[PDB]
Amino acid sequence: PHIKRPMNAFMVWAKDERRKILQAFPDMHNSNISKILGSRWKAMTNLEKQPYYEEQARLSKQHLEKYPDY
Repeated sequence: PHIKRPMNAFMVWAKDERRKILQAFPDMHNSNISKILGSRWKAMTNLEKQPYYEEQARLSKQHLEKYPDY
């Protein structure tokens, strides 16, 4: 949850978008929702990535803040 994984506003917005979609497609597993998210992402507006953007730097800030004696 608070690790420097290769995520981003997309995997950040898509993690809820896939969760928000999986609800609608509880069978659409990763191998499929993946094209959904990445297709829901490009289907966004770029300027609408304001929140999913800072939400990345935050979860990234919550990770390092967690490891002091780095």
